Amino acid sequence: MDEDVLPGEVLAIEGIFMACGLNEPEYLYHPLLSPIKLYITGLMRDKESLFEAMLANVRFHSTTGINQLGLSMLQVSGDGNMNWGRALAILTFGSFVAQKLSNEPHLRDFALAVLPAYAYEAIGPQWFRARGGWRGLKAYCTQVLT
Amino acid sequence: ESQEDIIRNIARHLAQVGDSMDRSIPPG
Repeated sequence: MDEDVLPGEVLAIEGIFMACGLNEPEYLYHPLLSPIKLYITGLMRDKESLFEAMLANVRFHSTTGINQLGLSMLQVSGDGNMNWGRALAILTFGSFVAQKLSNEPHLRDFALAVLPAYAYEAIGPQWFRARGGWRGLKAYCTQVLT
Repeated sequence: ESQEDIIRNIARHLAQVGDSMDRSIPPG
């Protein structure tokens, strides 16, 4: 029973989208995530063209389209595999979606209300916890060359 | 054009990007 924890996980992910996607402050201080957000901001800069091309012919500026992107995150693990690279790809993609909605408040706010939960499920809370959760991801991001 | 096709293709590309970026110890 990780019931006291699920709200905080969704909120931490939303703060990644707020910080990396929208360059704005979040609700609570998450020190472990500072290097993770820097890493994501770097992926977004160095791989912008790749992500923008993923959505090239996708009409995602709608609630149905945002939902489909959340369903896409869930399907990343369709082959039964998860790994840190995929987790970071999910978080980076969510941040890019927020960024691209930054001039459409209602859709931006919708994305921030649903994509964090989709990303939480897509990563896999059990998978993530068994690997040290955010402390694990912070160590991956700091110890390893891109 | 199908929602299912759209989702499958995006997910595949995301998984491929993730797999290429991954720096976890690989399988033998």
